[PDB]
Amino acid sequence: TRSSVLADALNAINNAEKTGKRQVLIRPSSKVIIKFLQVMQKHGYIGEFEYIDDHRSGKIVVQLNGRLNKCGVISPRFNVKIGDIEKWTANLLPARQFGYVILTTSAGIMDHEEARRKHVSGKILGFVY
Amino acid sequence: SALFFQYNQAIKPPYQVLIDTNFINFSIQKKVDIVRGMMDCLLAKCNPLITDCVMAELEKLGPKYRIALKLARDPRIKRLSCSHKGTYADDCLVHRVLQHKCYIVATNDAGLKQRIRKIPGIPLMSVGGHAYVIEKLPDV
Amino acid sequence: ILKNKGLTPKRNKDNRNSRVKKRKKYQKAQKKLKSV
Amino acid sequence: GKGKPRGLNSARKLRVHRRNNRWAENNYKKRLLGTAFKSSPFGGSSHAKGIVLEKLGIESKQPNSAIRKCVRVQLIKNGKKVTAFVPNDGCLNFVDENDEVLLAGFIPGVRFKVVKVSGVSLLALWKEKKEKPR
Amino acid sequence: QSNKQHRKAKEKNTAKKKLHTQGHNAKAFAVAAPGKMARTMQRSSDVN
Amino acid sequence: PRAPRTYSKTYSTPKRPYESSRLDAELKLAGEFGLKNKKEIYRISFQLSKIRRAARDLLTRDEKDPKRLFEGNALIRRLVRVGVLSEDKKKLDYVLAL
RNA sequence: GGAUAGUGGCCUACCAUGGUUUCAACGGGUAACGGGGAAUAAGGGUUCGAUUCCGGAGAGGGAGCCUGAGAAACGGCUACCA
RNA sequence: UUGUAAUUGGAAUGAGUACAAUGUAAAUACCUUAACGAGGAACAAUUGGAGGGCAAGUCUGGUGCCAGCAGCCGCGGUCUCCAAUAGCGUAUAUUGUUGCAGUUAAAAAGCUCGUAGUUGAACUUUGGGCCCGGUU
RNA sequence: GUCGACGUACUUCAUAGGAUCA
Ligand SMILES: [Mg+2]
Ligand SMILES: [Mg+2]
Ligand SMILES: [Mg+2]
Ligand SMILES: [Mg+2]
Ligand SMILES: [Mg+2]
Ligand SMILES: [Mg+2]
Ligand SMILES: [Mg+2]
Ligand SMILES: [Mg+2]
Ligand SMILES: [Mg+2]
Ligand SMILES: [Mg+2]
Ligand SMILES: [Mg+2]
Ligand SMILES: [Mg+2]
Ligand SMILES: [Zn+2]
Repeated sequence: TRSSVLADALNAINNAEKTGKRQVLIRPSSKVIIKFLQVMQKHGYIGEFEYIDDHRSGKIVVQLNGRLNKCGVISPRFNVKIGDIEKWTANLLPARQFGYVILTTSAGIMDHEEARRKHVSGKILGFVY
Repeated sequence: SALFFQYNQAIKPPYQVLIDTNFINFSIQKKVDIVRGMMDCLLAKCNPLITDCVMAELEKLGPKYRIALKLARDPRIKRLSCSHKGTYADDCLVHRVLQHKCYIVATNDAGLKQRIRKIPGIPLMSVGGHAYVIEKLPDV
Repeated sequence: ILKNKGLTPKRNKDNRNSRVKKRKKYQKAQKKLKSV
Repeated sequence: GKGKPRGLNSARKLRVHRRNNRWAENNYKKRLLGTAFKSSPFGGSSHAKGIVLEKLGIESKQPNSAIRKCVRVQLIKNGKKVTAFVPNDGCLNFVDENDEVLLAGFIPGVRFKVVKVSGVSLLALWKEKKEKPR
Repeated sequence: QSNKQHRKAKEKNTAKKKLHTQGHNAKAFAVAAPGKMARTMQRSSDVN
Repeated sequence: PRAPRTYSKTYSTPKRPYESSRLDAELKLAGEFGLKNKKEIYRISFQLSKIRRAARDLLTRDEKDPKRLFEGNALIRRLVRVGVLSEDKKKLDYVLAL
């Protein structure tokens, strides 16, 4: 049974990038998925994406430009303190400034650098690099 | 003149270290930063150096090794020119150390390590376990 | 009987002070470098 | 799934599963059950006392042979008979029948060497710094 | 012709099953700090 | 009973004492400076390792950090005072170059 | 209600049948006094802590007391066990 | 221009001894200091390891004169190097949360149901227009 | 009783492959 829709979306995006497809279909959609994709969009790893409404959970179509090396979800969503962020960046990213660790903090879903600037913390959703 | 028996009395901080092609793979595999990992291992500023042979060697690798190619082109990593036709990096790396005794060799190939070992006064850096290790460097 | 040193090997006087021993070793090493 | 629970509230299952499995190690099992000294040559001690029964290689023609340096000793703790080495035949003169000898870990099959005889170090005797009390 | 060997299913007791083959459950009777037991046991043996 | 008095070891054995290059380096050092034994060289190496580890840890801290500023300034002042570090090289990077 | 400096099944009389437990009770083992701390480790961890400070308990083993603000005291007392 | 000195010159000093003073409750010691205190500076540094060579000598074996073991012992007669260094040697002891593996060489239960336990689709204020004061 | 099963502790057998040269 479906446990994490975000995991399914990120896996579909990774597979589509691997195969060289220029665009991918993600089903079902969600607010968390849309915010994650918006973070990736802000950092340029993905292009334009369009949400299709069918009176159900919904669907998404994402344009891919081939700039994405990897995107993943960290399940379970561990509670991350401000001190503990650097540990996660060391563990998940191939280098220090290569990629981003995305957190759902009390101020929204954001990359770890924005979290450090805003001095917030929360749970960890995944990473993109 | 730079060598006292087997002790090199010229290599002093900050160190100039040649990056081998395979060194980047295991640096990525072990999630070890190039610039800081060398800083931790030696407790000194390190100037990584990438030659044309290794750089051409990386580009031939393919799309799979794009990350290594991106790291190799980081602005902090200086580039070393080559005045030789052959593109084999191992032969190039052995050549440079023979000419001038100031370079650390960062690599993980068993074969290249043995050839450098026969040359006296060449510190030989490698990545193993969780971080970098330096073998023939008394100042450590 | 007093010291009771027993049977011990013959040891060069240079062993009594390490500083002198290392001084001699280093100067000998320099003379060897001049040949290398 | 890697075959392990990953839920955030699954600490108990991870703890209990780990505790049951640590007993698979032989190092852990020996360490907890206090059976790590069964394999030890002296049964947990670093040195053992023994009684010199006979000098087996006393008669061997070739001097300073490996056989010449062996002495058959009876372990006092359990009475089992074992073989022990002597540093050299010169030391073998000091050792004679029916003395207490302190053995330590070391011709294959000989795993013990004599370090003291009659409460005095062999090396002290060999260096002419002490006399064997009788 | 050399047929391939059939690796037999284990009938020798597993490490977790050996602990119950004796009269009692060997796991229950264990010390709290085995590190102290090893250090104390060795010193006592030398004195004995 | 009276309160304990602190003590500490001023030297440590190197990771691999038997490296031939290391042996030659110690020989050269002892001969040049007339050192009595390898203990003195190990002592100076231990002090230098401590200093450089402190400098590296401070460097890991973000610039303008009050701890970095205060401790780095104190360390550089000490090194300059003893004469190891020159006046013009008053930065933590040159502390790692000692 | 009694007793205690005092709350309280702490004990007594009469009443109900309750209380804990697979989120591990109860029973067993402990070379189990607890902590501040020590070592190792890159990090997670693993082990050690009778032992300079804090707190607890004991004065050969059980039991019971006088005095006193304070003791179930033991360099105080009484009995029993050795 | 290298190595070796029971060769040789006169300068230095504390280990120790000791007037004294200081120290201390009184003492010892430390820090001071008259006078003594150095060539084998016998004012006699140690603990381990490696490698030799010597005989009218001893033992063992055999495709002659050799090889192995080894050699404090013979006819008379009463040695070198290496490591640490006021320290050195010997013996015993010293599982994956991050992150393990399960076709063919550890380990997937014969199968299904099922309680506890762990886990469990999406959705409910989003966006827009201004003002204020901060850093770089 | 040179007894059976189990537990424990050990011992042992399975290492060469390619290239060149004679
Ligand atoms: Mg999967
Ligand atoms: Mg009642
Ligand atoms: Mg304890
Ligand atoms: Mg107890
Ligand atoms: Mg305690
Ligand atoms: Mg009491
Ligand atoms: Mg008593
Ligand atoms: Mg009492
Ligand atoms: Mg008493
Ligand atoms: Mg008392
Ligand atoms: Mg259920
Ligand atoms: Mg949900
Ligand atoms: Zn080149």
